Amino acid sequence: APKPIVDIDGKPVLYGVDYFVVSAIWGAGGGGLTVYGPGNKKKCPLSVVQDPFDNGEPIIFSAIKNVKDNIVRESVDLNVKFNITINCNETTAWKVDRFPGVIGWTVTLGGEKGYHGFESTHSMFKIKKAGLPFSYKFHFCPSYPRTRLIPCNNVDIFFDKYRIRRLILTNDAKEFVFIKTN
Ligand SMILES: *[C@@H]1O[C@H](CO)[C@@H](O)[C@H](O)[C@H]1NC(C)=O
Repeated sequence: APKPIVDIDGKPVLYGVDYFVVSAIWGAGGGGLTVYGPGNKKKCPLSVVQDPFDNGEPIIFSAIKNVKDNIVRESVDLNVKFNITINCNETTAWKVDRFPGVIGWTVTLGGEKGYHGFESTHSMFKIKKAGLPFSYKFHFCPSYPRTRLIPCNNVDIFFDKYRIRRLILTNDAKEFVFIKTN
């Protein structure tokens, strides 16, 4: 069985609980994760973005397959959602889709929970161990049947026209740690 994902406190990461996913670097490399709009006067939709400093918002993973002990493990497809209140017309769940004013594939909101058919597989991400102490990365390669349209790849950050930090799929990858919210 894939080694378990661990929070900064060395305790296992679980489904159903709030975490902050924060840059694994201290005193640098940005803060944790939030959402944000086009930067165009346009308010919506929201894309997942890294806060330059603060821990950002609480995040909840949820299993694609029932997990007995409820522990998040390496390289397993899972859903991510922010636990928060948003003003847009979409769910808080993460997915990969195109985003306005951003070239490529952006991690945005409006994702699906569970697997049913292809579309749902855009909301499946895997976490995998990374280089730095306590670090993990988000990798996208759903293990469920999907179309060829979205390339398997790592998530990193991108500074777009407005100097905002988007999440996108790209060769390189960002290294985060998980911190229990409470
Ligand atoms: C999500 O946030 C609410 C408060 O808005 C809180 O009551 C709850 O504990 C959090 N987590 C889950 C899993 O609902």
